[PDB]
Amino acid sequence: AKSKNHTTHNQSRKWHRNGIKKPRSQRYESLKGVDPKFLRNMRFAKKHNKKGLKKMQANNAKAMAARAEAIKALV
Amino acid sequence: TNTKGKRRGTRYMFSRPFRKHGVVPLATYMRIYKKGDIVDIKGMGTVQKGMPHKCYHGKTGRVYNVTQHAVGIVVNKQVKGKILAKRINVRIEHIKHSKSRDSFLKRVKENDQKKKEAKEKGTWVQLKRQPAPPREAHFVRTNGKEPELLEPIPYEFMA
Amino acid sequence: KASGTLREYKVVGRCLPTPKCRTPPLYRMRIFAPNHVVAKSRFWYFVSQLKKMKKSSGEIVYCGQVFEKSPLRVKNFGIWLRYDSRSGTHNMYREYRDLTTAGAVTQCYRDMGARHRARAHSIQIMKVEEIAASKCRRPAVKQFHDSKIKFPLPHRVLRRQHKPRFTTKRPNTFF
Amino acid sequence: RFKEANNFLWPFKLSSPRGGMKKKTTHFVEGEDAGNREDQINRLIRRMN
RNA sequence: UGAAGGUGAAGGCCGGCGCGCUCGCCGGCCGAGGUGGGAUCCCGAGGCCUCUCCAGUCCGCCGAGGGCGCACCACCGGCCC
RNA sequence: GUAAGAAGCCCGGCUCGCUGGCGUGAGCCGGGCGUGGAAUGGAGUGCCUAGUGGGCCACUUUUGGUAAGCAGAACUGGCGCUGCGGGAUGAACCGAACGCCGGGUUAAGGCGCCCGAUGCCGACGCUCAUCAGACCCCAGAAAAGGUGUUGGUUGAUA
RNA sequence: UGGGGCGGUACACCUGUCAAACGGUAACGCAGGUGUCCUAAGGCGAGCUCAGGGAGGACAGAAACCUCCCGUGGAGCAGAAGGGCAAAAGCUCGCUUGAUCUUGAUUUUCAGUACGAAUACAGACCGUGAAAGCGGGGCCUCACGAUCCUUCUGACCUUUU
RNA sequence: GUCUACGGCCAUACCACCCUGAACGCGCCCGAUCUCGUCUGAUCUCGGAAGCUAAGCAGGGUCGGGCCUGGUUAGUACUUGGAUGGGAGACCGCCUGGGAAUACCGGGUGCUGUAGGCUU
Ligand SMILES: [Mg+2]
Ligand SMILES: [Mg+2]
Ligand SMILES: [Mg+2]
Ligand SMILES: [Mg+2]
Ligand SMILES: [Mg+2]
Ligand SMILES: [Mg+2]
Ligand SMILES: [Mg+2]
Ligand SMILES: [Mg+2]
Ligand SMILES: [Mg+2]
Ligand SMILES: [Mg+2]
Ligand SMILES: [Mg+2]
Ligand SMILES: [Mg+2]
Ligand SMILES: [Mg+2]
Ligand SMILES: [Mg+2]
Ligand SMILES: [Mg+2]
Ligand SMILES: [Mg+2]
Ligand SMILES: [Mg+2]
Ligand SMILES: [Mg+2]
Ligand SMILES: [Mg+2]
Ligand SMILES: [Mg+2]
Repeated sequence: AKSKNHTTHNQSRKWHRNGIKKPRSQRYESLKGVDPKFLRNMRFAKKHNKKGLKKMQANNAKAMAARAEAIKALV
Repeated sequence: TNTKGKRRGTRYMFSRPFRKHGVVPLATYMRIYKKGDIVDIKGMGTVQKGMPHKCYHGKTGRVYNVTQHAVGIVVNKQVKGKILAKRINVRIEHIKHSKSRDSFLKRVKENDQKKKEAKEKGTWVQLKRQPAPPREAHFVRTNGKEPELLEPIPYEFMA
Repeated sequence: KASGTLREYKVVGRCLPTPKCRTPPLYRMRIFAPNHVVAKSRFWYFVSQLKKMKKSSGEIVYCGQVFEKSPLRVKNFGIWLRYDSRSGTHNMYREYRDLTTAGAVTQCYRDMGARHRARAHSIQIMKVEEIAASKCRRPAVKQFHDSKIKFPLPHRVLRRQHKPRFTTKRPNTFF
Repeated sequence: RFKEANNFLWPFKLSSPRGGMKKKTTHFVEGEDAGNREDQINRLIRRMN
């Protein structure tokens, strides 16, 4: 009682019958596997970005008048 | 039935080409590999540490991590219909930047400029590639001479 | 290639220029075939054997029909050939009578299928020449070099048989 | 504006050639129909339409 | 949630007492955090047809552009053992 | 195998125990700039889930074997589940894929009679067999030979 | 299992080829190997050159030992083969014990599960080096094994109702 | 025109043998107290400056060997897709497209970045 032993005959029909779908990419990929010592600092930077907000509010407010400065100088 | 070794069928791939054995020319090391860069892979067998598998020799990928001596790469792989994404850590001397985008980059910069300058003109000029078109009705001169005349030749049992 | 009734076409051609060479040489050929779509194709067949060109690396400048100059004057033609049999490859020379060069060539392709059984894709034609009444090496054509020639029309078979199919008169085959 | 004009049109549904074809399994150098038959396409259209 | 003994799910912003030290003490305000995409909804220059001019209130719709953003998805962050 | 743009480019500013001649890098904020090679068509995502888990043939590539309608593989297409026109008949060869009817035209094959259609005033040649020949898969034959006959090449002689 | 039995193991593993130039791919198809060995044959630093060939030198001879020249690896690197290595990855000397303690991520076979083997990081304690640095076993490719049960190590560790 | 220190590309830069080398350099060269290591100041370390282009290095030469690159070999060999094409088979030809390598014959024989000297 002998038999077949290996075959890849029909298979490409099976594969394409539902398709061959590349993976679904996204922005904001995942941070699984990166260096610990680098990941650590990212936390500390985000843990303190709240500071500078007033100084940030000033600069981009003045720069908004100074961004108006284009349409001012244009007009 | 075949075996399952990690270097089965690599007599020639992980083999240095002719008259290029020896130490490594070390501009390979001094290059800069930042995140988001597009990279191709080629296993050098002169050094054995951190080299990838057969399946990734000749594939192209993209960086996600950076270590002291190596790089993390995201590579696709076709295995029985479905395709998978994979994160292989690889040392530097098995990689190289890819020129497979510099052409795109020359265009967008030239194209940004060429828009902004020559905008005051008013015309929306061509900005986007077109294929090879048909071939331009034109004349041909016989500066005097009649053409040559060809014909076949008799057979000969030269050997 | 198949065949119908053939025609002669004059095709002349050229390679494509390049920053190296500006005006390459022209090349002419004289070809026999049914129509102009096939003759362009036979042109690239020969010119590729001789020189080093192809269809993508060249252009067809002119393809046109050449007409017989004296189609009401009987003429003697001589034809040089290359074909290949089931064993090797051969050359030969043959002679014919016709009014037009086309018709003589056509008359060959039939003859070769009959004596030697060669299909048209196994034949190459080199040269054709209007030969004098002398210089004819073949006797079948020299029979007719006679100023005072004649013969009868001996045993002449009934054509038109199935007009009357059942008759009473047995026929006559003497005229 | 070629792309839009053609894709507006549905592909033409024709009838079989009145008179017959020589041999569809071969090229139009060997006595067939396939390949490019450049100007003689019009002769055929007269008989399909 | 842990083998068990046993523990047991939210923050900030501002001002007073120690040195913002990736830190402990007195008083108010909000409050289930955010990034991106997001069916619908909201505001709206100028109007589409007005037998003529200008004034021009009800009503659609446009439509520039701009906002509140449901479920759900991807990521960041936070809390409990 | 990659790439062919809004998940892009540019401007300015903030935070960092990370690294440090000074600096880099990454992350957050706020603004300015829309067609980015061809030809095609509606995409995405999640649950429950049966029958199967003995295979077979053909071109091409191919291993063992003298070979096999033999044994084992790669590529695509078919059979199995699939009728119909042709191959006289036929699992798979050639054409072509099916609701029930009318008219016209075709494919592949063919046109003496069985049997639908050449009952063309068809064209040019070859060939006579005291075993004639006759259409892929395909169902029968080689070396060597022949003043049988028709063509051709070469070299000589008149 | 080219009927079964006798024979063999194609029953878990490694190299080359067959295999049709990514990868993958069969038969009791070809040729061969494994169930080990190492206190150094592991790890750092320094210095040097291999196989052979030629010409000379008391006994000395085909071959002991000395010297010079040529020497792109034609030698060696534990074992089968394949790749790779020249002021090395080889030979010789000095010092040592990263063959240690601890989380998690990835690759290989693959269902995209486990064993085993391997890779790049992080925290500790260390060794060698003038220092850059290198090292958490053997230059790379193979050398090995679940629940249940038993035995040993560890914390002034929980329970014994 | 050219050298020194550090290098990148690693024979258009290598191998053998011949000619020339102003100035600055680079080296040869002279010794062994102390530093250091050798069976042996030969190599390695140190202290020096009488003499020298002989060598090394630099440039240059060879109807030079090799290397780099063209041509020819050749639209040849081979090859995708096709046919109720041939043939007893082995194999051959054709349509549509792509397209090599030897022999043989020519040419070339190091480019350069940073810092600093000579060439008054
Ligand atoms: Mg089975
Ligand atoms: Mg191979
Ligand atoms: Mg009709
Ligand atoms: Mg077919
Ligand atoms: Mg199932
Ligand atoms: Mg089906
Ligand atoms: Mg039938
Ligand atoms: Mg039959
Ligand atoms: Mg027909
Ligand atoms: Mg019949
Ligand atoms: Mg049994
Ligand atoms: Mg293959
Ligand atoms: Mg060393
Ligand atoms: Mg070692
Ligand atoms: Mg460590
Ligand atoms: Mg008790
Ligand atoms: Mg001395
Ligand atoms: Mg000198
Ligand atoms: Mg000299
Ligand atoms: Mg030379």
